Amino acid sequence: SKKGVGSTKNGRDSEAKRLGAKRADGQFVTGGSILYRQRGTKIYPGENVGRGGDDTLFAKIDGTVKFERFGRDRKKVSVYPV
Amino acid sequence: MRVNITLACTECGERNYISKKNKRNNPDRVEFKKYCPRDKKSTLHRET
Amino acid sequence: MLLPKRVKYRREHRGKMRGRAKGGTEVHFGEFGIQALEASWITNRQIEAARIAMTRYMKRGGKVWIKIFPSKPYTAKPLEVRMGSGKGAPEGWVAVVKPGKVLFEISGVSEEVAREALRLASHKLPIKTKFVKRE
Amino acid sequence: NRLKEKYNKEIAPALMTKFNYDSVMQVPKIEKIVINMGVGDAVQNAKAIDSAVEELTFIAGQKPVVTRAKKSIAGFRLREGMPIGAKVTLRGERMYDFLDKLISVSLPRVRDFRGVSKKSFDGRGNYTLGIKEQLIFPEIDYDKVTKVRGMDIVIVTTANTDEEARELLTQVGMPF
Amino acid sequence: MITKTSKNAARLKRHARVRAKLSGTAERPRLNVFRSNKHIYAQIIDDVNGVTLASASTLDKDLNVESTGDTSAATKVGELVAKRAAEKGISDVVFDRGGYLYHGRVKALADAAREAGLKF
RNA sequence: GGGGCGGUCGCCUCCUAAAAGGUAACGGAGGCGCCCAAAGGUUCCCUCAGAAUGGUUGGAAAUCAUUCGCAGAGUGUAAAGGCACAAGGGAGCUUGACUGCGAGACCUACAAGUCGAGCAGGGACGAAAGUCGGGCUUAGUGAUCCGGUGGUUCCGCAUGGA
RNA sequence: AGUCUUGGAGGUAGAGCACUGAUUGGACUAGGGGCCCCUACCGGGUUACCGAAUUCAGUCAAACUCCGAAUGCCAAUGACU
RNA sequence: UGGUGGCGAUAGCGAAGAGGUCACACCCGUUCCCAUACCGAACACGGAAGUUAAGCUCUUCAGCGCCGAUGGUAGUCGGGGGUUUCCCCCUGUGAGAGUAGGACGCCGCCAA
RNA sequence: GGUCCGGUAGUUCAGUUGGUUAGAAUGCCUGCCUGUCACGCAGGAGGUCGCGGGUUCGAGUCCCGUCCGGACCGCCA
Repeated sequence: SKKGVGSTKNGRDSEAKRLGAKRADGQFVTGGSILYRQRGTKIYPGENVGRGGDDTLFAKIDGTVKFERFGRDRKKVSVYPV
Repeated sequence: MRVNITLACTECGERNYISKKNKRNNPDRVEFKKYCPRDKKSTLHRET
Repeated sequence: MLLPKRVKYRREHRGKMRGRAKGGTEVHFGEFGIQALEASWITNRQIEAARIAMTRYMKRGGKVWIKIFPSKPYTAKPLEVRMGSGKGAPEGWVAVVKPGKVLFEISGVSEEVAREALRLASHKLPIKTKFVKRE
Repeated sequence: NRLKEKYNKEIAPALMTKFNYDSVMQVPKIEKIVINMGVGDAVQNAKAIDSAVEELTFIAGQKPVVTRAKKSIAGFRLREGMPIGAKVTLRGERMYDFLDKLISVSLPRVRDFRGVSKKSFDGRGNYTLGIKEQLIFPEIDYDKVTKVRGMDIVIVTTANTDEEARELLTQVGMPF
Repeated sequence: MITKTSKNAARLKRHARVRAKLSGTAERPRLNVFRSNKHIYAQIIDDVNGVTLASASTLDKDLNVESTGDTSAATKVGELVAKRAAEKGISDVVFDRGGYLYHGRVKALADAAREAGLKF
């Protein structure tokens, strides 16, 4: 014999997006390249790096990338011209 | 409800801009001032 | 029969057990206590039976301390069903007990009677136990 | 004005000697006298606030502001956005001109009067009145009055404790 | 007493707010103003090295007036700081009100600097 | 976890997810098929929820006054990230909720999706700096074909028109 | 490409209560049962009989984290392979 | 003593105590610039009567907050066993809530 | 065991959708009528919405779970 069950109503989710840093500390970068595809201001932009409409960080001037602590807890990206 | 609308102008017939609007909040034929391309300057745009 | 009066979710992972207990490894409120030396689950029925076996025997001698709460629920699919197609309904509450945790503690009672009474209650639990006393 | 000159001349020296403040300007001072209006509207009668505003303007020296209710509450059916109450602040020469009317004519003109509330203080020199009638000065066009609701009145001082303010109000001229 | 916040304390928040957007780099320094009750100070500052270039004040050791704090003093000190920039000429600066409102003696100072020729 | 019946079919948030990213199940929890002529842009100015105490109509809460108060409150909405140097709240002006674009880069089987400094034409805001190519960031939406409507300095079967 | 060195993001194991919840005892009291009377209990006197709020101590969490590795991953520098 | 920057609060919060001729700040009154969705506290306005009371600036302190390796452990990379939902041995590696204590400020440049 | 319905005055049904109002007969109570009763005529009270939890300025009327019943399905070897 058999018995019936159903109504899980949980098998759904968003086709998840990619979030991470795709330039390494010390990597050379070119103007307009992406540094960190955050979602929300997880790490604020420093000099020469902008802040996109979707909270993204991009380098304005080609050079070398560097991460560094901002204040007590926060971080910040920067690009140091070579 | 929000309904699509296309913008029009008296300075020149050729107009292209589109927008959204609520009938309840703006029953009246709305006006905006925007840059027309073919007139190459800013003008006052009505809707159709 | 300790119900948690409310819970954030009624289903969650069974989890795993590793290492000694995080806290409450020794007697803290009573003269003497009982400790579990392996990891396992402990459920409402177990704590209730052990509590009664303690207090009903001990009568007016003193008070008994319980350091356990079955905040964790555990599920079980309905009887006679093909597995899968949704987690089963919850029907019991359980408390994780890693080794080293002291379960019950006694106060205001002579040593020997507490010893033998804890021995009596220990048979209610499914777990090898060791008698333990405050330093 | 009258009172104020008197405040400079007699009051401040007297209580400065009575409390021994090393610095003279540390002496307590009335900072503001503020009016609050409240109308059980939620709206009950839209004209109620639209009457209270321009009667309170006559009561005070200048126009009040309609108070914007903070959050909605269905207990009174008070939706957030329907105005209730009105406020007018007074200070400078105006506060003394107001206290003049109050102490001299208003309180003695109440339907009945005994010494004002004994312990209305907050704890840190502030002090409040609840007066039920609008009969504050006798030349209001008093026949106009439909609703009898009086005023909520708060006097705010630079006092840091209740005792000094209590003492000050005495020679300011408030009975108790 | 009633908790009255310091006027300078309130002003500092506005000054930090405005300073967040700009600052005076090399060959683009920043002007600054103090609008004290009794005096007016002006400063030309280079942020990155953290040092000033030239300054001016109502209580400068010459060209004094009985004003020493009014709009006339603001105009005079403005043209003074313009010269103080002139000798080690910079010719351009980023204006930065000291968390003030651009209506009064600050406007007088700005007008003086502009007419003297410090191109904002 | 044989079929039938039940349930589901696209998109968005989190956990499962094993400290990069990615990662399934008829696994565990929610939401979307919009809304906003201001809830946009810009300049300027502040600051919360709750609590205690006095105050009437009026209490547990209406509206006041003091004090405490790192965020408990808010952020159009569902979760997360992040926000009191505002991204939260208020006022004036305004329509960049622009056109032509776009060095580079992310994401990717393909189709698509995303960010983007910088240039030119004209603006809006502000004295200026300088900001503005829609919402505080992520959902609020679909191929091609065919047809409708507007502009066309394009072609239009001998030529001129259609 | 591997390894050595340097620098990065990353919040798991672990640990913990600083937040969100769960949660055990002591102290304490607001407020409730507690009958008597005066009586509309006005209030007193009222059991630890319950009992919110705080503070001392204590135990938990995939959708809690003030913390946080080992590894893995992304690069730079040079050195050997 | 003022102004204005950088530094992780080792800078904060508290508790006490000192200062002001000059500097600063409270103060004085809205006459005209400007403003109070009501107001000269606030915005600006033009002085200088009196006051260090507060702000601000200095002296002191471990009550709170903050910072903080040493040896332990728990965990764990890589090997090896065991009666194996889980335990144990070896090369490293190294938790944090705990104390050793640091700290109730350090660097500037223009005006005294 | 699954899917779908509902649960309201003492009884029976609207409202239950209109998030912002609890209603209609019967019953019951008082009076009148009749010698008395019954019809009949005047008047009047009631539930505050199965239970628990949650969104919201506001839940009966929205969303969840629990109890209650009622409708349908539970098939192929």
